[PDB]
Amino acid sequence: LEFVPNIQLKEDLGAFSYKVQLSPVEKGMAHILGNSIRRVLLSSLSGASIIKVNIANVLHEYSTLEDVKEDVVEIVSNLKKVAIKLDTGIDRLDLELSVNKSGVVSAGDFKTTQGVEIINKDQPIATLTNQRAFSLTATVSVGRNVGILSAIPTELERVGDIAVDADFNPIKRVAFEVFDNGDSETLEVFVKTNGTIEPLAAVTKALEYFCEQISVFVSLRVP
Amino acid sequence: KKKSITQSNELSPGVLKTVKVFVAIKKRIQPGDKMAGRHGNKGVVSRVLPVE
Repeated sequence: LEFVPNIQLKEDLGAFSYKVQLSPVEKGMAHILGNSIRRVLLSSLSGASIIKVNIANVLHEYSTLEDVKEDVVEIVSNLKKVAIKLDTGIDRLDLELSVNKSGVVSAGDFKTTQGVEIINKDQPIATLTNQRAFSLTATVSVGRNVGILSAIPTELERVGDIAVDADFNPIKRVAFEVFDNGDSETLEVFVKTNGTIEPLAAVTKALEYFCEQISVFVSLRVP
Repeated sequence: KKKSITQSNELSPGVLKTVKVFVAIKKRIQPGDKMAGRHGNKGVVSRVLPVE
């Protein structure tokens, strides 16, 4: 009378879709692990994103550069949809971008400094109708979502600074299903992310958080 | 651009100087605003629930 699960990355597919699995379970506890995984995976996982940007010859968001089919606010909206991957202990740094081309400024043209990563290499940032200079920065920061209310407005210092709101959590869909195997079951969790993390690491992290939160009820003491 | 009255208006005599200021602000929807589909149904946004 002893069952304990191990985790397996079976059935990859699609853009960034996966189907992680935990093979043996306790015949009844499956539907607990499923719900806990889902909810904690949808609310607390932290990533990194752009939060503040400064363009070269601009003063505010409702403006317009020359020879650019785009606008400033359209550009700021483009920037929000970039998928950035940061390493273990960076937690804040700066990105740079300076170009003198005459086409479409994709996000691949960010400076390939250390630590950073730019997964969404196809995403346009701006379209230059004619050849010209173009430059900016963007402070990338770790973070997690907290709700539209308890968010600090991210103080600005320089003149051209322009706050950019940031959606951190890299998870887009979760769904589980539980299968019976006879005195035992197997859990089959779907995950889909932006590609900024690996699935196995993700689910392991979520269960770590969850058990960390449970570990008070083993004591019935304060902390 | 200079065929004005040297101050851009007749100034409605008695007025020395005036200035116009233009301020812009984004606004997001919040508990209390009023939505309505095209079919005559309407209501007031009552809460905002977390994704999960």
